[PDB]
Amino acid sequence: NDVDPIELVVFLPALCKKMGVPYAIVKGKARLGTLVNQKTSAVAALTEVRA
Amino acid sequence: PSRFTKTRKHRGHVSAGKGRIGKHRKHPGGRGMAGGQHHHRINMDKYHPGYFGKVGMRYFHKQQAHFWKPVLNLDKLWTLIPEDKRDQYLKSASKETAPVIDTLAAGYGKILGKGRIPNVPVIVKARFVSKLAEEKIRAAGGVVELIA
Amino acid sequence: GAYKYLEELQRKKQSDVLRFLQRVRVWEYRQKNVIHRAARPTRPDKARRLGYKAKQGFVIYRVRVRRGNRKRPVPKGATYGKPTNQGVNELKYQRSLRATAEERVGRRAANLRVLNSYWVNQDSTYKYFEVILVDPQHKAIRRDARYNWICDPVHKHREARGLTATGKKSRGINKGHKFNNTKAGRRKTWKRQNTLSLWRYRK
Amino acid sequence: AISKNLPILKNHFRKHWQERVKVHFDQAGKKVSRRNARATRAAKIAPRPLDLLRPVVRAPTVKYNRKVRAGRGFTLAEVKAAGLTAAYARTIGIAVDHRRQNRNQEIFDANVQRLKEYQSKIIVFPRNGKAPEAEQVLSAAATFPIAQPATDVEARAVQDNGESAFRTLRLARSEKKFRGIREKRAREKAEAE
Amino acid sequence: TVKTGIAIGLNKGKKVTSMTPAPKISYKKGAASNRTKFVRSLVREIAGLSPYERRLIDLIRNSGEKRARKVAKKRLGSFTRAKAKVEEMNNIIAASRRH
RNA sequence: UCUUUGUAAAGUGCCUUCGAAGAGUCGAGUUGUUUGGGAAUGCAGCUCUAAGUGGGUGGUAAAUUCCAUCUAAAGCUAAAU
RNA sequence: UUGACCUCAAAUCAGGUAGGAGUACCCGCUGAACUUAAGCAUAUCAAUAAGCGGAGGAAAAGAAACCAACCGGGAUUGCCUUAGUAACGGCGAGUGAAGCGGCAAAAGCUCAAAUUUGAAAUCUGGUACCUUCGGUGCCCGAGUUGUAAUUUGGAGAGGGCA
Repeated sequence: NDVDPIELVVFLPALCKKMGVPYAIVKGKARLGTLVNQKTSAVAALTEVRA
Repeated sequence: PSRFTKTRKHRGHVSAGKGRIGKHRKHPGGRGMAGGQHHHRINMDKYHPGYFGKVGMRYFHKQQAHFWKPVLNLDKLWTLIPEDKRDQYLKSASKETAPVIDTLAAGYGKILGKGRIPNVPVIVKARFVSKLAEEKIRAAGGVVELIA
Repeated sequence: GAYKYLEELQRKKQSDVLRFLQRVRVWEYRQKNVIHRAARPTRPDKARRLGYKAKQGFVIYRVRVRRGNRKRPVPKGATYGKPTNQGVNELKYQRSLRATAEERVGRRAANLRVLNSYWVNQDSTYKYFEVILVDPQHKAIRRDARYNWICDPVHKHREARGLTATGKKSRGINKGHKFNNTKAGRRKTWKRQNTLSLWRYRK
Repeated sequence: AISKNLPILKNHFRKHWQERVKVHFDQAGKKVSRRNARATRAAKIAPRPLDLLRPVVRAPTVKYNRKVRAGRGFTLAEVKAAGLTAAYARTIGIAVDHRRQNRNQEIFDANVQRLKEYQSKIIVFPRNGKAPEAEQVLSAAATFPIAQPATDVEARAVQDNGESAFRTLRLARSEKKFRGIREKRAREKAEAE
Repeated sequence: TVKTGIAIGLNKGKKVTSMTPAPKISYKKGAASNRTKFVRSLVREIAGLSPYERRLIDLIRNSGEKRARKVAKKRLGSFTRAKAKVEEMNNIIAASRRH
């Protein structure tokens, strides 16, 4: 939610809606960064899941 | 060179061939074409008539290529063929081998008709021709067709 | 790629969202200094196409330059001369505000070359530019010879000489018949066509 | 400041031309330096011919389209038609132009023939091994001189038709001058039955 | 078209047999890619309409196309700029009116 | 010389899906300067501010309709000087 | 409470870098006036001198958003021509290019817009070793708001097929 500058992800909800992929505006880019072993991520996605 | 200029003959003559009364000054009449309408009117209107004014239309971005059209007269036309073979062409005047002359490759745009081409048939290649030039070419028995 | 969406979405400069962003951004650009380092570009897509790679060595300054014309500095507004030059107001500077921004940034951080600069925002009395700067003395940029041309000594202070995108525009260095006076430098062309070229064997 | 029957001499020296005068005393000196530069370049890149191979192309404008001249480079279409790749042609000493386009067959035929007779007249050393001892020629343009196309036979029979060539010229000119009005009038008749 | 083979006229020029060369990938810089049309469709949906654009929509849909076309020429650069914008807004009106 | 150097790269012919190509930017108006550039050459300020078979240019402003040629708003590069 | 991240600081922090000189030439900005017009205001001198800023052995420009209208040429630069011409100008004084052509020299390219997604494959810095204008190993960092490879429109990419 806290992407600075905000226009980087401003179109993602629109892009996600048109393609129909579920999207979640989660609080904190540091949380995304720490689940990708980085400082920040500003975005994260799953494309495949174990059975 | 200096030793022949008349200033050398003018050493010793006080006014240096420029008059005592006149006292040759630095710019008495102005500078350049100055006063072409006020005090040099007579000189301009006697020796350069038509100097002042706007006659004609303003042509924007005039390229001399568009108007490239060198003139060629019928009398000068025979000069294009090389000398060694000119003599055999004036003689044996025959329709079935008529010399062809690439006036355009020779650098001439139009064929003009100063006249008196002899009664031999000559194929003329040019960008443009005139009424009398083509008539005389036909009169000589030749033909003129256009190129580009 | 996100930058394709970012470029087109940043083109709509009068949309409600872009207006709100520039309303918020112009304020906090104003409450900061005239020249201040941006921690990251606020137009990453524009920086990317102007050559900004997010590797250490590249520097982004934000610079705030006054709008309006240039008032001729003559005391009491009296220019002593023919009336064709008495005009002290309404005189327009010949270098774009982009070019003025690049110069003041360059002279502030003299250890960096001005790669480029781009409009980022604008208000009544200021224009805002983010100036792409590249450090020529950083080993990262000295290496990677895709960028080692800028640490060549001929490229130092290219904004002062007028070599960036704005400098090329201001000097009118473009191909065409529109630029016949300014094709390689108007002073070179002027000197070219005002020389008297005399030869050993006169023509 | 003006008198007598003298032509109006438009001399552009109101400016301070004196600081900007350039007199070429070095014309002899620059010629010797240039010849030395040609000597050292040839000695540097021996035995390649010190210059590229230029195509023969027709000059533009109506004034000069009667003369062919050495253009910049062979268009990519000409290079492939010779059976090469653009990059390979550049290395072996063939000037290549990417922005020129081939729209004339006669020019195209000359250039691909120019390339074919260039390949058969050069030899290329292999990258690895003992390069054969070759003697350096200094002018590729001279070895393949630019040739004026042969127009037609010196003298042929008269193909008369009584066309009155001048009348054709007026007819063609009048049609060009009146093409619009003759079309527009035809348009008005067509729209108004 | 083939030339007429004479120094003046409509198709003045020497007779030559031509090539019709392989078209350059250039001359297609304005061609809209499939992804590019997708991107610009997305932007219009999410950014919305610019201020004057909404005024033009009001003007074209209430007063008349010609009176909106003149103000677009003033608002935008030139006539063809106004022509392309107005034809676009009739399409957007039709698209936004339908369904 | 090679255990350095081929879980190597490069070029090439088809057919197919494509083919992304730069925004306060072009451009327009006005102002000032400048140009040989003249209904405005270029630049600059302010206002307005785009499109994608689009855009620019085609030295008379405008509209209608075609054609021709390039691909801007990012960048580098020796020599002749 | 404790770790982050984001931004902003400080340090006689580690390592660097800028200034100033010269300035003949070069790149911009600013910019006059004397003078000429037999006066003078537009014009001219002049898009000059002075002032300011910035480099190099040259610099700049440079590979077309070109010139053309041709049977088309094909980065830039310079010379001869164009041409004292088209054009500008109290259309007065004066000002005034460019295309084509010949020649000198010729050299072409690189990014951004593509996902590597079967593995950030990238890079600085510290440290140890060495054969040190650097290389290797490990580590800390930067970097996913995008670093390498691949493509730059002349094309090119992907998918087979040999």
